[PDB]
Amino acid sequence: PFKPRNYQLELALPAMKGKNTIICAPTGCGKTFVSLLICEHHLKKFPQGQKGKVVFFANQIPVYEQQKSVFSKYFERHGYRVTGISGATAENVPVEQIVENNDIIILTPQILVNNLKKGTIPSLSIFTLMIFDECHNTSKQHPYNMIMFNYLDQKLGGSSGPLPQVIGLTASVGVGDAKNTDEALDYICKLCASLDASVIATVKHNLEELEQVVYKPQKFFRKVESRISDKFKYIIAQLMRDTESLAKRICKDLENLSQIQNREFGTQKYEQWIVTVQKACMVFQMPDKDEESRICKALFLYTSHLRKYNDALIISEHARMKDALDYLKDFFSNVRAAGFDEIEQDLTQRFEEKLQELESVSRDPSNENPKLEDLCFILQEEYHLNPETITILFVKTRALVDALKNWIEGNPKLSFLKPGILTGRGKTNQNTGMTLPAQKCILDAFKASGDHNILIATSVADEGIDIAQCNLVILYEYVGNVIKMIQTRGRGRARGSKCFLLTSNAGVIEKEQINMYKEKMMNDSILRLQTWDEAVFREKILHIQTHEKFIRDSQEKPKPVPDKENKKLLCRKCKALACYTADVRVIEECHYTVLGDAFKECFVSRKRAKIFCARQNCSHDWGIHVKYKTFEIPVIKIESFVVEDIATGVQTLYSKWKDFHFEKIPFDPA
RNA sequence: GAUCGAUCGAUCGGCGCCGAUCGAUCGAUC
Ligand SMILES: Nc1ncnc2c1ncn2[C@@H]1O[C@H](COP(=O)(O)OP(=O)(O)O)[C@@H](O)[C@H]1O
Ligand SMILES: [Mg+2]
Ligand SMILES: [Zn+2]
Repeated sequence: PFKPRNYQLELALPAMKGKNTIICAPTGCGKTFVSLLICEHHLKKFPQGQKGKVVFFANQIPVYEQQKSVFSKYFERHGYRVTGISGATAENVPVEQIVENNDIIILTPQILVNNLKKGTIPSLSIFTLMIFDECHNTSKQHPYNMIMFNYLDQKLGGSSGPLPQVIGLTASVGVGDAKNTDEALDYICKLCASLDASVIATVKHNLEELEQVVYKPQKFFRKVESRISDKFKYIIAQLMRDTESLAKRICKDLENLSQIQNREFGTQKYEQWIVTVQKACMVFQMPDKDEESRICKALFLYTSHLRKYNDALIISEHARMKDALDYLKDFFSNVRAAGFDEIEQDLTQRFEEKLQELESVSRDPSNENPKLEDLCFILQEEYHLNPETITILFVKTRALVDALKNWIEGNPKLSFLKPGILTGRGKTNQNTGMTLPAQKCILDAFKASGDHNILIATSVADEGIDIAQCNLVILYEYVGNVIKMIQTRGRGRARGSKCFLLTSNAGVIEKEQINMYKEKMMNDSILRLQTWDEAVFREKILHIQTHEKFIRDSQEKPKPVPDKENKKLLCRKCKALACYTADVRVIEECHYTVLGDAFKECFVSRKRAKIFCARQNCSHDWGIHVKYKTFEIPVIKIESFVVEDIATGVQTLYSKWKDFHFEKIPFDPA
C-alpha cells in the first residue's frame, strides 16, 4: 500500500504516546495517512478482552464519503468494522446498534450533537479516540465546539470513567480576530483548551522533506485602476436619481426612514439604505386602507427597482457592462409578465428609453473592465509559458461566476480555456445552486487529463474538497481571514505555482498584507508555545476551560414567552388581508400552513404550483403547494407577510417563523 | 437522482442588524 514518510511519522509521534495533540500541517501533506497510522496504533494497543472505538468527525458529505472510503480500503484488511452515519442515511438501524456494534465510525458533528441532545447516546465515554478533521472550525457555537462542550462538562465536575483522546487535523490554527502576538497566543491557548489539547506538534526536524511534497506558492498582488469613462454608470445613476425623486415625491419622508447620511450609487451602503427604507415603508398606519395599499405598493415597486439598479451597478464594476445589462433585462422581463401597473409601466418606459444607449455603450471594446483585461493578460501569459496549467480562480458571487464563465467562453483571445462552474448547494433568490453529484462529476473532470482548464469556484473549493494540484490561484477580489488565505493559497501546490490577487479597490491589498502578517505571527506564536512545559500549558488550558465553563453555564436561559392574542397577516407588496393567526396550522414544526376556506379564495396558483396574491396586479409570491401524505395544502413564507395586531396597530416584521412568537396550533386532519 | 419547507452553524463586507458565500441537520415529495 502506502509508505509512511518521515514527517508523517513525526506528526503522529506525540499522538501515539496517549496525549491530546493538534496536528498542524500544510494542505496536501497527507494528514489522512497520519490519522490512519494513529488509528492503527490506538486499536492495536488494547489488551485481550477489551476493544477500542474510534470516531472520525468530518465536516462535509463529500469529505465524509472520501474518509469512509479510505478507512474501509485501509482497515477492512485487519478485520475492523468501519461504518459511517450522516444525513444521507435512512431512519433505521439506530445509532446504539451501530456505535456499540462497530470500531471505526466516520460521523458528522451534528448527528452526534443531536444524539447527545435527545439523550440517545449516554455520554462520550463510549468512544476512545475522537479525530476532528480540520479542527480549526472549533468556534463560538460550531458543532465541534458543542461536542467539546459536552466532553468538558463530562470532564470538569461530574468526572465520569475513561474519556476519549481528542486529535485535530487542522491546516491553520487561524489566530484571526487578533491584533498582536499576545492576542494570537491567547487565541491559540483558548482553542487548545476548547479542544483539550496540550501539544501543537508540527514538522520541524524533517522540514526539507515536506518541501518536496507541498510547495508554498508565491503571492502576486495586482491593484488595477478603475475605469474613467463610465457612461453605463452615469445612465444607471440618472435612472436611480429619477426613481428616487419619484419615490420622494410620493412619500415626502424618505430622508427620515434610515440614518444613512452619505449614500453613493453602486455600493453596499446604498444597498443597506434601500433595504432599510423598503423595510420601513411596509410599516404604514393611516385611516385609509386603499390609499395605504396603493402608497405601500408604489413604494415597494420603487425600492425594488432601486435595489435592482444598485445590484446592476455592483455587478457592472466586477464584470462586463453586458452582464449587468442582461441582469437588468432579465429582471424587467420577469417583473413585466408578472403584473401590469401604472407605476410598473412608467418605470418600464423610463428604462426602455435609455435601453438603446445602454446597448450601444455596453458593446464597446474601449468600454472593457480593466480588471477583466488584466485577468485575460495574466491568463494569456500563464498559458503561453506553460500550456498544461489548471486555474482554480476564486470568485465571491454566483452571478459573478456565471459572468466570468460567459466572458471566458465568449472571448476570442481565451480560446485555450475550458471553464467549469463549482457553486454550493441550496437555492438562492436568483440562482438554484449545484447538487452533490453535479459538484462531484465537475470536480472529477477538472485535472491534467482534460475536459477542463479552469475551475470558476466560489468559496466552496477551499474548505475540505480534494482537487488536483493547480498552477494558478488567481483570486478575483476574494479575501477573508488568515484561515481562508492559507486554505485558498494551499490549493495550488504544484512545482512553480503562483497565487494572483486582482483587485480594483485600495484596501484589499492592505487586508491581504495584514493576513500575511497574521500568518507569520501565528507561526511565531506556535513556535513560542511549542517551547512551554507540559505541566504549565496543562494548568493554563485547565484554567481557560474552567473560565469558559463558568461563563457558558451562567447565561444559557434565552426562554421567550408565547403570544396569545390574534394577529392578522397582511401582504408585503399590496398589504391585503390574507389570513389570521388562528387559521395558521403547523404540521411538524416545519410546515407552517393556513387552514380555512376564506384563504383558499385569496391566492392564485401559477417544481410545484407556487402561489401568488389574488389581487388585481400584485404577483407577490406567498408560498408553495406541498404534497402531504393525503392532502395538497399550501405552506406560506413569513418573508412575504406583515403581522398586525387586532387591538394595537403595530406592524412589526419577521425574517423567519422562529422569530414570530404565537400560539402555534398543531395541524390535524379531523 | 431531482425538489420543497424548516432549523442550526461558520465566514466576509457595510450601518445588534442588513447583503452575500458556504456547510450541515430535521422533515415530507416526485
Ligand atoms: N505515504 C504516502 N504515500 C503516498 N501518497 C501519500 C502518502 N501520504 C499521503 N499521500 C497522498 O496525499 C494525499 C493527501 O490527501 P488528503 O489527506 O485528503 O489532504 P490533506 O493532506 O491536505 O489533508 C492523499 O490523496 C494521498 O494519496
Ligand atoms: Mg483533509
Ligand atoms: Zn398581495
